[PDB]
This record gives sequence, structure tokens and C-alpha cells, in this order.
Amino acid sequence: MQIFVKTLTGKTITLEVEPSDTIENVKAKIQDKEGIPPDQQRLIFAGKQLEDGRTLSDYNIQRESTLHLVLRLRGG
Amino acid sequence: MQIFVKTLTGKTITLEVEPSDTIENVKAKIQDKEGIPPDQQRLIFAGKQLEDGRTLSDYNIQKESTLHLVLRLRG
Amino acid sequence: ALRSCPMCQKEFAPRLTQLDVDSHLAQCLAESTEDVTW
Ligand SMILES: [Zn+2]
Repeated sequence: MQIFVKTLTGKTITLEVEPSDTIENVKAKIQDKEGIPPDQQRLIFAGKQLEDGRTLSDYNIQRESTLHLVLRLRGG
Repeated sequence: MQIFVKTLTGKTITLEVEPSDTIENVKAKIQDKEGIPPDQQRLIFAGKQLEDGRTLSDYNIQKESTLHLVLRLRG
Repeated sequence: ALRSCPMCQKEFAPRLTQLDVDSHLAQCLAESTEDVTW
């Protein structure tokens, strides 16, 4: 099933996923497409910050759902 | 020549560039190092926001100039 | 669920969709210099 990941500049990334995919899997896919390291990604959906070990179905994420991606710079 | 790109998180990124490089080119180099997509980068020098199609020399950016990088919150 | 932003306390009016709320949250998270949990 297809989901959308929207960035703060309005760019939309389209992903093919399964409901049983974990958030970490999703970040890895985002990395594959955009080159953004997972550790620098934060995802939001349905009022929640998505946790890496949970699944899309845990958050009720379904076909054509839109997740929001926030990037972090490295710190230090 | 070297330039420095500072972030508000206290990181300094050192880049090797040419005066004729475009801002777009500079953003690509920053992506290579920091993993930030160019469309999410804003670069500032001497209080001015740098436009993608312009060059470093267009802004009088020279060796050891310091730019600031900030992430965009809006398109 | 959310009736207000946990970062900035803005109230979420009923005219806001889930997408609107998520978008607001994303902006509030991005603007914070630290990583926040809620
Ligand atoms: Zn807020």
C-alpha cells in the first residue's frame, strides 16, 4: 500500500509499504530514496511522534495516509 | 578555496569550493556531508539569504568566509 | 485525539483535520532546538 511522506518545504515522497512494516523500516526506505540518515529523521502521524520499533498498523496508518517528516541537523 | 558553514547547533562544516560555484552546488556539497536535502537548506551570508542560481562570487564570498545554514520550516 | 499542541499549547479547533494537526506538530517539533517527547 502506498503512503506519502510530506516534508516541511511541501515536498512529497511516495512509498510502497506493508501495514506490518516498522517505523525503522520506513526510515530506511526514506534513506534509500532521499539519502537522509534515519537518525536524522522524525516522523509524525495522527498526533504522535512515530517510534522506530512499532508498526504502521499500530498507528492506524493506511493506504494514502500522509506522514510528516522533520529533519534534524547533527549536533555536537 | 575553503569556506565555513556554521549551524546554530554549533557545528562548523568546512567546504572546498570555487568562486564560480553556484549556491545550488554548495547545497549539494552540504548534502554530501550532512545528509540534508538542498530544498531544506537555507544559506545566509552577511545577513542575506543566498539564492540557488547565483554564485559565491556574486555575493563576494571569499576564502575563509563564514556562511550560516538553517533548516527551512516552510516552503 | 489531540486537543492542543503539547509543545506550544495552541488549541486545536474542530475545523482542523488530522493532517492540519500533524502539520502543526511537525512545525513545532522542527522549531525546537531539542528533541521533544509527548
Ligand atoms: Zn505547537
